[PDB]
Amino acid sequence: SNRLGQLVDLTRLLAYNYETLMACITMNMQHVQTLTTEKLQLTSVTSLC
Amino acid sequence: GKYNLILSEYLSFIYNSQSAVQIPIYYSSNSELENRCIEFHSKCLENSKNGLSLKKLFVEYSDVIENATLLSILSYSYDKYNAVERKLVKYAKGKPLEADLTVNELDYENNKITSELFPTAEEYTDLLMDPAILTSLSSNLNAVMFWLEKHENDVAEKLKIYKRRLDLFTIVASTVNKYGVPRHNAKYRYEYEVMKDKPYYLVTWANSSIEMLMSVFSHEDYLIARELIVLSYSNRSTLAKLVSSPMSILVALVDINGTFITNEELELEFSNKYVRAIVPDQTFDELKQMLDNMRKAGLTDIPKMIQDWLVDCSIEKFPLMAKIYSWSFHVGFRKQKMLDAALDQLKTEYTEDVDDEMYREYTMLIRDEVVKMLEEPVKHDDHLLQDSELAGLLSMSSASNGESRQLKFGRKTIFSTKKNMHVMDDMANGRYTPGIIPPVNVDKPIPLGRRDVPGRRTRIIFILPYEYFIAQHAVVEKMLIYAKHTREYAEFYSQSNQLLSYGDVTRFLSNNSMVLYTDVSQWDSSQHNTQPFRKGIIMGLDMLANMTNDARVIQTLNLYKQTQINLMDSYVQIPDGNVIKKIQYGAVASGEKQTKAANSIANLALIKTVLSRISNKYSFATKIIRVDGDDNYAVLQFNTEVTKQMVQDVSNDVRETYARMNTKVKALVSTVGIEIAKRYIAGGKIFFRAGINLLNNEKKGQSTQWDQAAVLYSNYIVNRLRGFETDREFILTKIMQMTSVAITGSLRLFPSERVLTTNSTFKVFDSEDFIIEYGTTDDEVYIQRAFMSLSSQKSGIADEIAASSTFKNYVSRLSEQLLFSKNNIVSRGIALTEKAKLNSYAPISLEKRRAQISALLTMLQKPVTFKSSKITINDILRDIKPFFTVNEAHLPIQYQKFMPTLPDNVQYIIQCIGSRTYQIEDDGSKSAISRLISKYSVYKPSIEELYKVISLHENEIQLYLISLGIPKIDADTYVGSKIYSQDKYRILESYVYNLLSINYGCYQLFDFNSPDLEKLIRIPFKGKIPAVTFILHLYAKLEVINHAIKNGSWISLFCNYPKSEMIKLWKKMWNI
Amino acid sequence: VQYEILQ
Amino acid sequence: LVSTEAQIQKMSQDLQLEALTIQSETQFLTGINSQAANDCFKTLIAAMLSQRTMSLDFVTTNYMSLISGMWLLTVVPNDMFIRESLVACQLAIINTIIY
Amino acid sequence: RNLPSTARYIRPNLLQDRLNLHDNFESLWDTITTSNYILARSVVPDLKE
RNA sequence: UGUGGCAGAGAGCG
RNA sequence: CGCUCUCUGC
Repeated sequence: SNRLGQLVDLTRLLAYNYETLMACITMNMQHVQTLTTEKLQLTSVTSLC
Repeated sequence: GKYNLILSEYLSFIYNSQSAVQIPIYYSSNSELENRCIEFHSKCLENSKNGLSLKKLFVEYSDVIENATLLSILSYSYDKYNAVERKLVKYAKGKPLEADLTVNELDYENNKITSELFPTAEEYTDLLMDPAILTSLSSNLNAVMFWLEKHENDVAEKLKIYKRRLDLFTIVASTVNKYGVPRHNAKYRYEYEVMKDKPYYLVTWANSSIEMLMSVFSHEDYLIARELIVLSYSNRSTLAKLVSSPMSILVALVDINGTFITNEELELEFSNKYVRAIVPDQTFDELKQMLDNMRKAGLTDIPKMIQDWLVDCSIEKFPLMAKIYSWSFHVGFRKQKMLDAALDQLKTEYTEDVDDEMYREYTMLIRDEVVKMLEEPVKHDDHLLQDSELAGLLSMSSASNGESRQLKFGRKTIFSTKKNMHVMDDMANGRYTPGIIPPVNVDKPIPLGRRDVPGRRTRIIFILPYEYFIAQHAVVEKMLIYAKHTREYAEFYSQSNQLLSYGDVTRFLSNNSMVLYTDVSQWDSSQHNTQPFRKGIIMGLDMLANMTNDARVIQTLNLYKQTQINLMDSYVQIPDGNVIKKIQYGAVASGEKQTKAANSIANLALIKTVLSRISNKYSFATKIIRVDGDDNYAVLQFNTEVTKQMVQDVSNDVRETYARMNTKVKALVSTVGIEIAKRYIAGGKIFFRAGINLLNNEKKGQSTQWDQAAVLYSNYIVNRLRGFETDREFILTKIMQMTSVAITGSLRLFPSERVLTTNSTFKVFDSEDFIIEYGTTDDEVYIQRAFMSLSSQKSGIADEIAASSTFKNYVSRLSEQLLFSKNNIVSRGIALTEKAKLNSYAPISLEKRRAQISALLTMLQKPVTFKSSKITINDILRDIKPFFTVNEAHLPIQYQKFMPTLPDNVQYIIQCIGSRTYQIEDDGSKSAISRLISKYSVYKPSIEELYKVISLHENEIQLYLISLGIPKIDADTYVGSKIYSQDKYRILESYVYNLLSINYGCYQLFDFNSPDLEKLIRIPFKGKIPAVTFILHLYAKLEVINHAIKNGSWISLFCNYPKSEMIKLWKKMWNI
Repeated sequence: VQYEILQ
Repeated sequence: LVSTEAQIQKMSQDLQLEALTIQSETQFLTGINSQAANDCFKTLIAAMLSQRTMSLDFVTTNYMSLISGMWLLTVVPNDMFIRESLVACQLAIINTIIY
Repeated sequence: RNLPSTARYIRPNLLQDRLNLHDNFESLWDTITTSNYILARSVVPDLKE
């Protein structure tokens, strides 16, 4: 709750870099549930947030 | 009652001469038989002193042979020099052995001739191979040869033992006879002039080889012994270190089927849990390289046993490994040089490539841990912080070794290293100045001591001044006494047993979790124990200083802080010939009041800091971390099931995450097992390291020929329980040879079993191993009353030191820091207490003990004395015993084995009653009065003094309490309450509770709260005498257990103890 | 009287 | 980035992991470090760009991880997360925090 | 992991007791019941605290 | 008269 | 509770 503006900032930054790297793509970015799957430790997300 | 027969045979064998005569001396508690013993003695001496045949009288006095008790045997035999060779030539018909100088890295660590390394005797030193024991190799050889001679006609498995040990002893005696036997001087040293033409490391090799071959009972034992004895003659640096290293991996291969657990509340509780062994693949490649080094060093049979064992990985063949793990440390010590042993540690690689995110967290965790330790006393303004100076001056350990110094007490000169005596000296000359901490710099570097231990490096010891201790004392005592209410330390997990020191290897084990265990013993010179560690503690001290308002506490804390400041830059005196080296070493080691807990803290912070990096790649919940100084293990549980690749990758991540801090490590991950220096668990079963050299020691103590027999027997008992078994007859032979005393060149005396096995200050062993013995008879009572009369002795050196000016001054200066209205109650008390730690000074103890032995000998020669009624324990047991009644019982087997290496009788007991449900009676002076004084002071007045003080009026008691800082109102309340009659009774209850006879090595492990043992002990209850019924039930348990140990079978008991004897015994209870 | 030094 | 030790201070002292004790606890603020923030920063963007489905792997006792996961689920869509781990995370959130 | 439709799996035969060993095969049922008891002992938790 | 310790626990002496 | 020994982390 007291990281409010920092997470606003994070969300804008993340989305910005996502869209600006999306622009440098040439193949259709299509949605599929793949066989294997990247792991993601939420502790890393807590480290970021 | 068998020792004496082996004694007789030993005497007959060693001397063998017409001139060699044998003279018993006896005793009896019965007047008539005693006077007939006196007669017998007289007539025997006379007949000996008249060149008459002695063999005639031995029939006439048959009564002494049937009813009297032996003491000793004298021996008149002349010099007869060089008899060892004259016996030994026959057992040496094999070929002698050749060394190989190109094996060890160094030059002097090879077993080459002395003259090729020490041409001058002035530069000779036996300290690199000193056995450090007052018994010769020739003694050991004589014992071995006598054993071999008596076992020359047996035809059984015993003969297979005899052939095996004969081949081994042939290899040894072939090696010795190539040159000869070194001859001991009066001090049991071996001078240059005997070793000049012989290998330098022949003696230690000989002694260690004797110890090994005396511990051979099977074929595999013979293989191990022949394969170590022939390589320990040359290799002396890469043998115990080598073979003892793979074991740490092997524990990660043993499937658990049946387990023992421990609670947080510290109680065993078995589990049928099965756990697999998820070992990665690359550690096998590591293990193979270790075996390749093993073969490359010259080992053939023992790699074969370790490789063919892995085909099954069974736990029934596994004790062999443990056996092997103990056969490595019975080869001797690697007593190398002070210089190169320091330089094993003083090689440093400090780098400007580590993190800063790690060190800052590390520093903070140390800070936080310090604050958790010190929040309560720093805040509530405890006396021990206020009075830290006086606290340290009382707790000065009187072996402490700060800086050898030339003293003078009146008309003497002393070269003591002990800091108590130094303080006594410095008080007089105005130099005592504990607030001004000395530097440790170029102007005053530090000395060193050397800690050796086989299979590992030689570790180093700081030898500091006496101000550092005083500064560190109070804070470290509060730290310990806090954190033994808390996890993560050995002070919380320690009394004796399983359910203790570890007690959580085996709760959080399954196929979900893993455990990472890691040896951190080289991490003293590391880059993470320098600056951040010290600055973290300094920061914590700043916080704590701002968390108090009183000024003495701030001074003490600022002094501890400044100690850490000065220790941050620290040089080290080491001579080398003429010049002196001093090396920059700004890091941590022992030789300090702080080292244990502080190292535990730093390792805790380190592992907590590292463990927040595995979280970047795994999800786990840390269930437990444990730290005991220089070792560490952490268990961790997962969201899923464990694999081989996750263990491997976790291990690599651990190694590299330590590498990011410039920190070496052998990362070891497992699922069932761990390994540390002293012990390990496999398959839910605790084994131990049995590496205590008997016939070779670390250093030169101060004890006599006598007491070394007792230490050697204690180490034998330990090693036997641990697993390493030596032939008990050999141990008894050594005990007789070490208690033998030379009254002249040709007169020699030999005591008996009934002098060495009696509870006193002269006890050496027990008639039946794993069982202390007491006395129901007249005769043990008789000699115990006699020897207790003699234990109290004097030391003129101590008398003159205690009569000098510095001792009086020291007591006065201790006194004057407190109130000034008691002068004949405590000053004498503090002097009497300091006397208890002047005896640490070796010449005092030697004077007293040599005097004590002389007093013993002046009643071993001539007849015996009644000693005038002085009461002891066996007097009581004599009266308790005749109202017991035995009956044959039969207990079943319902308890699980979890210490396989024990003997089968002890294990049979464990396999019929339980292992420990632990109990407490007093955690130190609990009762009424010392926990007040320990709140307003630290002083620890002896319970003798309290038992007297309470008997005095309530006025000078009131004065005495007010003199110890206490106010008047609490004294008034204490007198009004009428608690002094209660604390007479509590103190006498504490006196009976001082009986420590529950923990000698086999009673250490047994559960006396069992229901199965208890249903046998059918002693009815009377009430209102708790001490007696307590001790009666306890003693009956000891009876049952000792009969079980010595005979296997079980018995019940019954004691309809008369009320009359309760009361008759009650007054002897609370005395002595 | 004599000394040696390392850093 | 923020200095880690500050966050360690305020988190450890106000959550007060030490004084719960009703386990053989041995609690500690498992990973909060740097070289994970940027790991996440790469992971999220690269997975959304590549349309690489990514899963979650956590321990529900560390409720802070879920308190950060709810932010994640807020900003990052839900069809990017494999359904089983997403459902598990949401279910841990509901059964632990909300209800 | 998401598992494809290319995958397969074999189902165990969990058909209940066709023999009724709890009807006068007491020597076998004693062993069976003992076996399942001792298995269950290896998974009941230890009273850790 | 030439010197090798800190603290934990278990024995033996006050 | 003061000292020697056993090992213990050193």
